[PDB]
Amino acid sequence: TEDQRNEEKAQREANKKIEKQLQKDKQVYRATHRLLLLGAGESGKNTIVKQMRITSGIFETKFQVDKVNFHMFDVGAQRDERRKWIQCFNDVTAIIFVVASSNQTNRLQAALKLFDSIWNNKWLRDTSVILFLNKQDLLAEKVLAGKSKIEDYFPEFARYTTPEDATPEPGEDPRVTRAKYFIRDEFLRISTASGDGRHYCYPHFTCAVDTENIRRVFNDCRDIIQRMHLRQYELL
Amino acid sequence: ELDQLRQEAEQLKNQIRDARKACADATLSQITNNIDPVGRIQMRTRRTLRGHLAKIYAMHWGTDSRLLVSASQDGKLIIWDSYTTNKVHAIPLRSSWVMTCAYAPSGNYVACGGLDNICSIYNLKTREGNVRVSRELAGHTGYLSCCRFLDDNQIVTSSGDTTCALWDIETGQQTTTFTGHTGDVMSLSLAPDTRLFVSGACDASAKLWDVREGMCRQTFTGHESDINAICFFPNGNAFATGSDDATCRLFDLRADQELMTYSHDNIICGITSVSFSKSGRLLLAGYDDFNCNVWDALKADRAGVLAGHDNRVSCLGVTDDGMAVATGSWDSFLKIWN
Amino acid sequence: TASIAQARKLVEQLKMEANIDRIKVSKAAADLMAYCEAHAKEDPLLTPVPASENPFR
Amino acid sequence: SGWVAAALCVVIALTAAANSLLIALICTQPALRNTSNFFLVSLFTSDLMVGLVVMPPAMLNALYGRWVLARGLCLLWTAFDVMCCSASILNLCLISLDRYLLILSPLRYKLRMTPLRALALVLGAWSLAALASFLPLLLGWHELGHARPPVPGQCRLLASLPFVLVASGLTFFLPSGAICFTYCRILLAARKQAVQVASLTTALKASLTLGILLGMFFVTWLPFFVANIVQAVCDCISPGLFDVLTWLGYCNSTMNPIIYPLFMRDFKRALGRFLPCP
Amino acid sequence: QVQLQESGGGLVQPGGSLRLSCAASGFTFSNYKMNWVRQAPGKGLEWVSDISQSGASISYTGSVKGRFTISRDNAKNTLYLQMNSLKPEDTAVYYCARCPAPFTRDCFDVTSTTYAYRGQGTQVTVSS
Ligand SMILES: NCCc1c[nH]c2ccc(O)cc12
Repeated sequence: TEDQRNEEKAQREANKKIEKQLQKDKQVYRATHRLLLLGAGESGKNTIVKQMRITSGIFETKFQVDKVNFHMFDVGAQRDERRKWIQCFNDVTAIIFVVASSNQTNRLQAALKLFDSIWNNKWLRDTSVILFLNKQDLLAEKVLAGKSKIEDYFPEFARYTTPEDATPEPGEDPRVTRAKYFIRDEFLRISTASGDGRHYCYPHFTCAVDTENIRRVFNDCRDIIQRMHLRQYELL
Repeated sequence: ELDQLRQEAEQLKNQIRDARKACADATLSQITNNIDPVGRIQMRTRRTLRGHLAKIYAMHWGTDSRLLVSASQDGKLIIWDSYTTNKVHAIPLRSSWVMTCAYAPSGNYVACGGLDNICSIYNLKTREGNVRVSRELAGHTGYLSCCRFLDDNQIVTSSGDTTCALWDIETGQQTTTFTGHTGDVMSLSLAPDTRLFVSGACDASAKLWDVREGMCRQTFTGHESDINAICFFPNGNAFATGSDDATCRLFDLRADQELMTYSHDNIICGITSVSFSKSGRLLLAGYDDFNCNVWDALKADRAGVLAGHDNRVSCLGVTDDGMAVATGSWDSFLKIWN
Repeated sequence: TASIAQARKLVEQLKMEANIDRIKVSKAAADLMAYCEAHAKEDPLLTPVPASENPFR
Repeated sequence: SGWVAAALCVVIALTAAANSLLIALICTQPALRNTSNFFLVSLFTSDLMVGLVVMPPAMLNALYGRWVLARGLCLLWTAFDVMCCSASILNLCLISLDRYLLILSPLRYKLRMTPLRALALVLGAWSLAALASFLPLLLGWHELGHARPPVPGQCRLLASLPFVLVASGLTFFLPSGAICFTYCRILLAARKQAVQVASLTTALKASLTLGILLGMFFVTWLPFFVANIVQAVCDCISPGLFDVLTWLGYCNSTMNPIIYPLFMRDFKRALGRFLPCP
Repeated sequence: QVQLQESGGGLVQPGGSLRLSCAASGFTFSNYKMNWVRQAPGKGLEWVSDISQSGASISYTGSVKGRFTISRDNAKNTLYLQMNSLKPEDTAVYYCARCPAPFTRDCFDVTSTTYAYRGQGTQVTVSS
């Protein structure tokens, strides 16, 4: 028994040390929020990533807001297919989806289809998605220039009317606001048709060079975690 | 001319179908009716391992049925003592996104990989008293989905870029590659003799490869969706696969055709992992509906259900001697059944 | 070039697949059982083992 | 009476069974082990201790009508009852504060609330209750209160204006105000968030939740304290009504542990997984 | 093996009509969602329309909404896409692709330039 006890005591000591290390790591693991960055091929994801920062298959970016740890991962050298490796990002705090508001094809329709697929995924039904409508300034120029794209490929835009809840900024004509809110409503229709209530969408109109994007993400994450807590306490 | 080659391919496929049909004078299900059913099987969780924080994605049993390696998306790799549940090592990984892990046959090396496209091998010698990365095998253009060890010096890895490769640990570069697949390769299994190994891809086709010759030998199809798991029959002359269509199929190398298929009308979720018993009579398959099932391979009758998990059963493994079955799930808990 | 090369490779693979030995399903099925009930005596999962030697309790 | 005796016996049995079941369910499952659940398990343990210690002597005295134990034991029992009620109220207030911190500051909750902080707060609340209960006994501040009527052989709680007012205030009113403020802020945030969600296009439930939670506690507790204040001015009242109010407070103590599990879906799912199978 | 074969289509002057039929085999056609995609010359793949398993829900792209129509018949494992009022931009190779998984409303990799679960397709051309 002495020989067996010699190994048993060593095993117990090793287990105690490993448990202490795991307990120490648990605090840091729980105190950091994981985020996923996604978007179209030629979207403005790179510009936003550099703004927040100021051959590998994945890139990670670390930033802090109000002493809150944030960890974000950007998909790197990965194949076009997404239905397999996307399932990994099912426990992230939120999914950041960036779509350009403008080889080029009907990108907006493809973005809508991708957003619908992400929303309807069984494993992603518990994860909220933060939506960024990028390249809004370019949309304004494209609308004011006379040449138009949405009115051509989107027929419902002709019958669309600006919602009364709209809060447009000063100095912009009705046309750009109408188009922006039409795209926003197109996204909200898909995001709200299910009506599950387990996850919600947070649309945003952001320019590529925008300083307050970090604040938008922080507010969205705070709202998501807080809403999860209210749901946990049976209120919502 | 593209039309000529694509018509010759159709002709060859029709000829192969005719040849396969000509050999099917009888079905395994009809012959197996003379076998005595195993009957209901009672299994209970004997040991529960805790310490993981994120969803567990993969695990591997040891060659002595004593130590096992568990990989979680937290970025921590832990080795557990099955009998005493005492952790022996805690390896902090460089990348949190893990997708597979492997245990060397001698137990002196451990390997893992994931979305980083890099396979990292850890040495348990611990001459300095700590475990450190022996070498990292980069080169894959897609996420590393599965990996297995032929020996202490040879490792087979798979990635989601349609390429399977064999790596030399000492030199650290690929020795041979397989390019027969068209979709992402999900899992691979090594034959008992290690001469042959199979791999499943997201195209409903299973390919048989020769490690020494480094080229495809046979191709198997019949699944209605992507293949998520694959495991060899203990004799090494057959293997079973799992797919999203919620039906398992058994393929025989000699017959070049599927002998039997396991399915249930009430089950609609796909299969995540599969494994055979020591004698191969019992087939254990995990399902997305928060439970696992045991199938009688010879009668295609469900002999029991394992429903001790709270979330998706990501991994499933059976000891070499069949003493107990260890299963893992996305709830960060391991259930050992006997 | 890529399309024609892929088609030629597929045709060659099919040709190789069409020139391999194949065994009857019946003998393979018989061998499966010959292995199954041959090794049925070392299956703790198939047949419960008493606690006298079971390491899990 | 036999009927009231049986009613009290079944009430205390239900209290003990529910408290034990809740404590066992919390302890056995590692999933429910959380910093927030520390306050809940402490409150459940406190309720179990109340049911084990204070309830049986009270029901025995009520049924017999005479104290069949030592007078010093009666004094200790009264002090223990005071400490028990103060600790229960403080634990409820701490639970409310923890919920406020989690809701109004989820991201900063981990930094502003650590297990050490929770343990320190719980220990401080328990020590404060013990002090508020025992200090007058140890230092004999009761003698200063001459408003106490002569004891007719049945020992009861002191009613001198200074001590009764100070204790009732510090132990019920300030915690009550804190709880009301916390739940008002919670309701305001919930309504804001509900209107925000409804702003998107292709309520009574939360209001009912908070209303029940506040109303049960208020309706059950306020009558006893107002009766005690009425006694402080030596007003005439039937002792039976005072005993009824005290037993209503004890029924509140019995009822409180089982309401919360129904209102936290983690506990609801744990109960669904554990209780039906037997 | 699962195989999808497209049929029909050809050269037609603008303003005409064409009938495209997709043949499904090797799988339960009724348990999978069906989609239509096209690839114009010099351009990448793009989604056109999709139909649910039971056909209750049908959607079309804005550029073709109101012009084309799709339908399915599980009794024959056939999928159809009726085209009318052709325009010079309609010239493209049309592929019949199947949603990767059954009993689900999500389809991810239909048009990611490498989808294995789609047919060879047919050439559609329009000229004066
Ligand atoms: N039974 C109520 C015990 C009690 C708790 N707090 C109190 C404050 C004052 C008092 O007289 C009595 C109490």
